[PDB]
Amino acid sequence: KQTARKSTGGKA
Amino acid sequence: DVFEVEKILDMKTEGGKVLYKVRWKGYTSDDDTWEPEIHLEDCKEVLLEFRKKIAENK
Repeated sequence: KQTARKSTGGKA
Repeated sequence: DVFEVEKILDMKTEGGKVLYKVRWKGYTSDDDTWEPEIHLEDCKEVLLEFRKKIAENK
């Protein structure tokens, strides 16, 4: 199974 | 915290870095995020599937 951290932030 | 990746949808560069667009399993396109290549060490197979697809179309 393929997994990764999800980015919840980013440029404002 | 970590989530399951359904597939890789697209790629782009910004600021000299590669990012990939991720469809998160169990979510819809409204939840799609751009992710740094560094975050994707465990997405070998889905990254390759994407890369092959892009190669196919050229």
